[PDB]
Amino acid sequence: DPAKAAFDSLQASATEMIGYAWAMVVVIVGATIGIKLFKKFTSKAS
Amino acid sequence: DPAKAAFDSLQASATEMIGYAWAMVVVIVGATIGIKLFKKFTSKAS
Amino acid sequence: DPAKAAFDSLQASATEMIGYAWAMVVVIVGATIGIKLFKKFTSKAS
Amino acid sequence: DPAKAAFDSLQASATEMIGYAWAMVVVIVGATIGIKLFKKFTSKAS
Amino acid sequence: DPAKAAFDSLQASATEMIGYAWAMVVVIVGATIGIKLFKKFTSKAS
Amino acid sequence: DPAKAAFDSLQASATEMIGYAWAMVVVIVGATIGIKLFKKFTSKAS
Amino acid sequence: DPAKAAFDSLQASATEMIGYAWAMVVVIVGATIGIKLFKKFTSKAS
Amino acid sequence: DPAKAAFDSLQASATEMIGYAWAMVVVIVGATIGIKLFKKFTSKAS
Amino acid sequence: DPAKAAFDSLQASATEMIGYAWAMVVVIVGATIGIKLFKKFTSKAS
Amino acid sequence: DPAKAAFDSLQASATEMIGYAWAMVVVIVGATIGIKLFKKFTSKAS
Amino acid sequence: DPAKAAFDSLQASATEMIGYAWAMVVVIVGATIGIKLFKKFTSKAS
Amino acid sequence: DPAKAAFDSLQASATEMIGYAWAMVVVIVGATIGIKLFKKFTSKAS
Amino acid sequence: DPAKAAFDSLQASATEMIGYAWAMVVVIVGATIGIKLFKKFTSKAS
Amino acid sequence: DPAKAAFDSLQASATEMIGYAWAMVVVIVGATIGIKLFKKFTSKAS
Amino acid sequence: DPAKAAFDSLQASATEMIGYAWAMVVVIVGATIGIKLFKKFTSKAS
Repeated sequence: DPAKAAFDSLQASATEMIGYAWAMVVVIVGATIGIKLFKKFTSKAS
Repeated sequence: DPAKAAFDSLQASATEMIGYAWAMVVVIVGATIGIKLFKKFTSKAS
Repeated sequence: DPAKAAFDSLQASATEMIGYAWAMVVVIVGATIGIKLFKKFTSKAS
Repeated sequence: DPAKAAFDSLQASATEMIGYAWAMVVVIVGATIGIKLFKKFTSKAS
Repeated sequence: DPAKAAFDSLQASATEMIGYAWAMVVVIVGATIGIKLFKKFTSKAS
Repeated sequence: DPAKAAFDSLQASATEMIGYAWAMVVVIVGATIGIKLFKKFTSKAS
Repeated sequence: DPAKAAFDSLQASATEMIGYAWAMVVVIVGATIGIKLFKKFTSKAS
Repeated sequence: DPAKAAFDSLQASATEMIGYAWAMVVVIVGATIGIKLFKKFTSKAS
Repeated sequence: DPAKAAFDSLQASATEMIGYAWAMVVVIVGATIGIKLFKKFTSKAS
Repeated sequence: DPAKAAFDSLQASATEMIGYAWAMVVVIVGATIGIKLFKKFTSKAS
Repeated sequence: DPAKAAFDSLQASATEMIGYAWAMVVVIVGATIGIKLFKKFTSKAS
Repeated sequence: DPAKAAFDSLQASATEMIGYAWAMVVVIVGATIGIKLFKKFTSKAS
Repeated sequence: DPAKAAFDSLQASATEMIGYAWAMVVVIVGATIGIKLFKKFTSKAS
Repeated sequence: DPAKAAFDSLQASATEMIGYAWAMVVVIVGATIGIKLFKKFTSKAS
Repeated sequence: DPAKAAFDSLQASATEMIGYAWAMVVVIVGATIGIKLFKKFTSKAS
């Protein structure tokens, strides 16, 4: 069955991209939250 | 009746593909919603 | 009348095929609408 | 009538999904409002 | 006139399906608007 | 002239069918537009 | 002219729905503004 | 020339329908913009 | 040559119809684009 | 060339609508900014 | 070769229309972006 | 029977072409879906 | 063999037309994509 | 077998075009995401 | 190969537009951030 194999391959490609997307999100969000806390704690400290 | 058998076969093939489609959708949607909640809760928490 | 009998048989065959077609349509459309609602409600819920 | 039965089934499936969506919404919103009040009352108390 | 009768029947079938479609729309839209208001009022209340 | 009469009859039959077609179109289009506006205004109102 | 009548009916249906939409908007907006002022004046008063 | 007359009639019918379409658009758009401004000014005023 | 004359006449008739077709297109397209811009600018303005 | 004339007319219609849109924007924005400054200066003055 | 000449003419007509299309786009987009910036800067300024 | 052999050969040729068609489809669809997901996940990630 | 020569000539004519078709496609598609990107980047930039 | 060779060639051409498409996508998406992050980080930084 | 050349040209056009878009963004963002800092520092200074 040609269809069975095809869908398997598609689903594997998708799984890989999702992997790459998670990596990126973690970097960008890391920095957004980083800057937010730096602004907040500096104010409270002083 | 040749037609009866033919339609049966077609309907079985279709049933199988629908199976494969559901698998894929669950993966892709899983990740979309995953990233959305991660962005949202991280913000509220901080 | 040979013609009368012939048309009757043709009309019966057609009636049967229409039956098989309805079965198939209900399956395919079932899945199309299924996936559409799953995508829509998941988004609104989150 | 094939159509009557078909629409009934579709409408039942939809009713079930709506059920699942309400469950999810209640969890997510529960937490959003939870965190908001915790932040607010802690501040006023101190 | 065979045509007159035929068109009458078609138009009756269509009228019935439109009936079933209205039922479905009312359910789906009911839930979409329901969730939207629940999200909105909960926020304003808190 | 046999032809003159024949064409007259054909043209009358056609005129009648066009009549029946207009009736049907008005029903189907009525519902399509109906549902579209219901979806649109409900959203804006809420 | 079948078209003239058809458009008239469509335009009447639309006019009615707009009526129902205005009713809903007035209720929802009434409450949103109500809560906003209650929050604001209570604070200033105390 | 049969064609000349025919095209003239078609073009007149089209001109009339365009007339009816403009009437409808003005009503629907009138209400959409109406509701949008009511929501916006009420908020700013309060 | 009978053929030469015949083709000339055909080609003239065609040229005339193309003329009538251009007139119609300009009217219909005029209105389609008209309504599209009215919808678009009204939204942006408000 | 039928096309040249057609595009000219379309472009003139568009130019006119843009004119009407600018008029509206100036009114709405005038009021939004008006209310904003009234709220701001009254507070600072008192 | 009749074909060579024909394609040349078609390609020239197309080139001219593309010219007219660019003119229109520049006008419409000019205004869309114009209104967007006016709304944005007025807000920031005040 | 010359006919029996002939139909067998035709049916074999067809079976082979279907094979080649499946190969091509899998490549083209692979890329279409690939690009679609790349566009979608990149947006959500950022 | 008269047939051999004939097919050769036909195949040459076809090859030439395909050449002219490619030229045209490149112009039309050039403009379609051009306008699409102009609309997209102008929006993002502003 | 003429068909076998033909399909092979088609599939090779397609493979090459897909190559060129990927190149273009990477450029366009590169810039879209670039501008988005520049807008976002500049705001948070200031 | 006509396709190879075509894609090259498209990709060059795109590269140029991206250039123009970056220029615009730098101007608009320059001013937005400019005004924001002027408002902020003036307040803190006084």
